[PDB]
Amino acid sequence: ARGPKKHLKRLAAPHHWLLDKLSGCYAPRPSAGPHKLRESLPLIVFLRNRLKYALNGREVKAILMQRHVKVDGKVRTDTTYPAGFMDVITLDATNENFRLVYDVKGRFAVHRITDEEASYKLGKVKKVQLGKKGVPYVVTHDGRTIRYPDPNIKVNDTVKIDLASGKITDFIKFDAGKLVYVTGGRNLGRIGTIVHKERHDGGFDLVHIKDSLDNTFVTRLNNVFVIGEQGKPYISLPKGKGIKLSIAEERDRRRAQQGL
Amino acid sequence: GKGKPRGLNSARKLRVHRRNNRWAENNYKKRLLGTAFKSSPFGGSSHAKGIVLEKLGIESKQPNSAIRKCVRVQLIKNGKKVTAFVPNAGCLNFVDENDEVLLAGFGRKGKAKGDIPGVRFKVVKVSGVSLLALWKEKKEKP
Amino acid sequence: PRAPRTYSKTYSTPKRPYESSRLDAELKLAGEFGLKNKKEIYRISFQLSKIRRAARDLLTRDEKDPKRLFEGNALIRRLVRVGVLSEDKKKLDYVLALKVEDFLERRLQTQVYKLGLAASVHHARVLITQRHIAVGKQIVNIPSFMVRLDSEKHIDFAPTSPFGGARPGRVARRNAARK
Amino acid sequence: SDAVTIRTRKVISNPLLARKQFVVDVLHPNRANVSKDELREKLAEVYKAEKDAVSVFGFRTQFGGGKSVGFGLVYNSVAEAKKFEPTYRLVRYGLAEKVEKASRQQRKQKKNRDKKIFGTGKRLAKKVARRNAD
RNA sequence: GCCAGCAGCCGCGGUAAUUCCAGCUCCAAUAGCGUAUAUUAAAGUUGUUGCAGUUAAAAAGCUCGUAGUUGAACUUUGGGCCCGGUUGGCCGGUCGGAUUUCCAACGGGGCCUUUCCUUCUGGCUAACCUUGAGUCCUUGUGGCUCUUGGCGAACCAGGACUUUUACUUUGAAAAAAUUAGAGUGUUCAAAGCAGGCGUAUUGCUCGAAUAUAUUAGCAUGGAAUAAUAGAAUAGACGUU
RNA sequence: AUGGUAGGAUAGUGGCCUACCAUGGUUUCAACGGGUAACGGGGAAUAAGGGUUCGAUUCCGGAGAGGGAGCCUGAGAAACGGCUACCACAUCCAAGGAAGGCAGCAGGCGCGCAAAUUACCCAAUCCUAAUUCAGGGAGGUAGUGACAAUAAAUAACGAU
Repeated sequence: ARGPKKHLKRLAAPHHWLLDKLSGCYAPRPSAGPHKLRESLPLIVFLRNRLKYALNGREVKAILMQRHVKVDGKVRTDTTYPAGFMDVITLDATNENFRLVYDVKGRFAVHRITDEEASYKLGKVKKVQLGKKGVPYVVTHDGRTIRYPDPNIKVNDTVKIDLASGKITDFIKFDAGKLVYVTGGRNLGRIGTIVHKERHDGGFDLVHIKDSLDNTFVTRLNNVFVIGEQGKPYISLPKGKGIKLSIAEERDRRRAQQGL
Repeated sequence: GKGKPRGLNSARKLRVHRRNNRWAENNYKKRLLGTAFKSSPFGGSSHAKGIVLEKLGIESKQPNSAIRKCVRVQLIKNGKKVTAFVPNAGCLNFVDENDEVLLAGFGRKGKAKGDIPGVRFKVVKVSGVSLLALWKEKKEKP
Repeated sequence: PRAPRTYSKTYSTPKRPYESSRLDAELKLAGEFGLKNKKEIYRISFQLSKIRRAARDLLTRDEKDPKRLFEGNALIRRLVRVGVLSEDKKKLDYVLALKVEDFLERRLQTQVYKLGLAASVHHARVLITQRHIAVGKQIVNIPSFMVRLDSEKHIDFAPTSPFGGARPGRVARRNAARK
Repeated sequence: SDAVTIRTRKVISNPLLARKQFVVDVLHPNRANVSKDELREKLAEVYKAEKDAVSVFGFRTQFGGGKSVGFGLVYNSVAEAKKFEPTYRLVRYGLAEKVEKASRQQRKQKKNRDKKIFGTGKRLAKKVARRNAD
């Protein structure tokens, strides 16, 4: 119905935001993100319905205003900043340092990191062009725009940047035996292999993986994100390493852990 | 090899040869022309408003004798002219001419009840206050 | 608009209404177990009729398949906690040989009766509606409660209550204020 | 009473607003549940912030009474409350007198009474007497 | 005394009326009863679950047919080793629950028996075929601290290529009010989102749930059922 | 009518409309037509399962403002407590000319089986301002009220 929608009926919000189902008629949404809308978030969630550090949302304007939380080493005082996979969110009160990254189950997660590690991030590479005055550049799922970069870099990998600067330190490749975080699809929220791409070619490329318990599998090329060589996985990873469990196992560890 | 096509590609000829059949079965007749809206009094309903004319007397059908109590109505709609039937006592008395009455079915559909002939409705209210009361004396009338 | 809140009736009536057959086994029930209306014999009846199929459903997976065991071993332990079926019977199988009448003994309504603290079944109930009985230090005012086995031993009389404490109880602030 | 006892829960060291957040609990024998004003003191007593700089909304009061629970908020220094505080609250404690705008009905009708007037319209006052006296 | 009248239907009333009119008497609901209309259940008298079609109302006059609808079977079964969940026994190990040997049920991941896992370039390794050292103690396949040759799918991310469907799993995304439902003594209840304790002289608090929420669409594990596709004027891998 | 190509048109897209072009698009898996006493749904009655009916009506959409059109302002209207007409209504008049839209609350009429006080307030609830302060038949709250629903008095105990 005529221009584009500016609201968001709560229900229609994605089910890993995990949002209640009552009280708030409406959820949010994110404006024009460097992220994709659905596989992202706002701080108005991450700073009450997850962590606690708010009570209200009015309260969450009042923490931001204060210019007291930096995403990618930069302020923002949006209220629905469209953050995402890979991010930095630093707590100025608090050296407190969260890398966004999914649960295993299914989630987002609440993962702390190593005031050192806020430092860099794992730039995906999304395309490549000699562009404008005749200059090459890679444009990064972060929706971010990177120039004079090496030609060894090709289509479908990461590249560590420096947040302080938009440098392009180290890049990794896409080859039959590297670690992989799966971004989106049943398997988001898991690692980690490239057994074998399975080329084709309209389009649909497919991938094979495994994991630390030897389980396996096949998903879309699209939804893959290299991080390191089996080992050094360029992070950290949240618990349970990111692993998947025939609920036959899960139930157990909550029975192991009955302690209170 | 009974009378129907059976193998695999015999979708086409089935979704037709039930959809034909259904016809006749009376019910699926009402629901496609569906009659309910055009024919009959209430059309696509359950209840309605009417205002009385005479207080007609209709004797019996026969294994019976029984001179019952009926009223013509004027509905407040198609206008048909209907009769209808009263319960309890005399019940008649309490339906004083050109009064407002609230009509409903007779639980039989269409059809036509017990020992009455072309008759197909009951008088539930009057004025809108029961009959049920304006015979167990829980109210009275204006 | 808001998330339209969700609700299922518990009752599932009978297919034939009237019977001097099944009728004169409700009035043998009510009765013997307290109850009230027929809107109890039929609550249960539903919730047994509920469980009953999740067995049927399974049995027809193979045996050994992930789903069948998990529910069974989760299904079962939900009924070990409520006392319903024994320890020794739980294979699965077997929950099926559970008639209406087993559940009823594990209603608080009656578990009080047995823990006598009640003349007859009745003096077993006013006794629940009147805030009198208590599980932790906590009152419960509703006959249909369903006894969780591992509580049971914690069933009182509370501080509040007149039959174990805070005061005498109304009719006593009367025989002492007319000599 | 047989005394209150305020056993408290979920302590979070909020750092962004000086705060200090938690979930309060309460064993009361014969009180008939428990008054705020009074309550604060009990936390202040312990937590060193002289009442005032304190909150404690939505007590609710087990089903017999007996037990209460809510919500724990210790500010650092009353100064900070005066900032992140929701006014509706301080009018519970008498820390902020209460504004005595109209009912809303008026506050709306009064936008639709200067919207027609392009300006002050203080040349409608002397366009009064060039319309009366003629 | 077949006239008044009643009676939803069967029917009373034509000189002793258990029905009308009315007296007493009793029965049923009861601050609420009756009455008429419409709808529901009753209705397995619209029917998929669940009908009837020898004569009750119904098999076309009989055959061919484009749709519709159904459609024989056959394309990895078996066995081999593992290792672990959490129900159930046998000790309660103890001032009513914590777990080990003994041990049944039962799922489930590996891996191997000729065994695709779209698969290449990194980074990733996560695991042991490793074993540089060894030994707390039941006269030892009961117990895990450590770098070096060597595990790839625990996974990032670019590509080349990865038949397709329905079906099913989960999971999300889903407006409250309603409906089910936990709490909770509005004096009870219908309700409601409240209340609970103190030093009731000045402060403490527990909450305000879960669940249903289907028909379309996504993401997802299943690979039985049921379809469908590759190669019979020749294709398939390829070290040349 | 269905597409092509280009322009005008719009805040834009598009046979939206026009220049020229091509002959297409729907249809027994129910189109187009006729009916609807049809505003849609959330949901309400019924309640073993499967069901059948009703959802004008307390929230979410849309549609009108007596019919029909066209447009001034403004970001924001095809507005009806804004204007021009037109037509169907009907008011004032010194007959020259004016002025008008309850299906907002009220109330009366008419219709009819069928449904209430020309009452008191911004104190709550919330909205409009230039704005704490005005104003708000939005809202509330009394009156009438058997629509339903909740609780539950109308007699206890003697002794004879």
